[PDB]
Amino acid sequence: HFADFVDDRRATAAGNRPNYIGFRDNFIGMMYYNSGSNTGSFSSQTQQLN
Amino acid sequence: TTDRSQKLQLRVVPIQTEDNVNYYKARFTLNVGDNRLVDLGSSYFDIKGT
Amino acid sequence: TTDRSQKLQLRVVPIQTEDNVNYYKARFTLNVGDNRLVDLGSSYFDIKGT
Amino acid sequence: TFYLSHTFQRCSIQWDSSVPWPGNDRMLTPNWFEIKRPINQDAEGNDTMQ
Repeated sequence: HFADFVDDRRATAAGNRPNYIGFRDNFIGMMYYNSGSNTGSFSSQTQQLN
Repeated sequence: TTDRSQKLQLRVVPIQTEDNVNYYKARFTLNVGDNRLVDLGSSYFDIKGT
Repeated sequence: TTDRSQKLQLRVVPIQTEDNVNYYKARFTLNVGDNRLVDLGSSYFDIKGT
Repeated sequence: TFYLSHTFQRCSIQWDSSVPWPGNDRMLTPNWFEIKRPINQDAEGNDTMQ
């Protein structure tokens, strides 16, 4: 980006900060665990039994 | 009234829609399990759009 | 081990998918027929996406 | 002659500091009573009465 900006010839350049973006360890936060408002459901058919 | 953990009000999303110029099919699987009773007076389509 | 026709892994596809801004539902029908057994430790979702 | 009923969001009731009410996965948001929601945070359509 920049590291110092005085006149149009007299500037300097530093590389941007390294930013790694990937998924979490063990895929934490992919799946709504312990969110009561939207829970998953394992049930048989005749499914009145979450 | 039962004591066991049972959902009180159920949302169900369409299985297989169809969209064209004139109409908009939606197809639901209202899956009333055992030990459950529904009156269809409580049924309504909750339409969201623009 | 039996000598009859019987699958090792069972690719099962969702019944009913909801997609919106916040989340993404799928709903599956695991059909564990008679004379077969499954341990849910072997279960894992197989996500494809961009 | 009340006029400040329209300014509540949440009502979280907990019995013995461990047991919610009504519990049992009754509501669509079972842990509390979500009274009003801004419509931009509604992408799932849990709003009555327009």
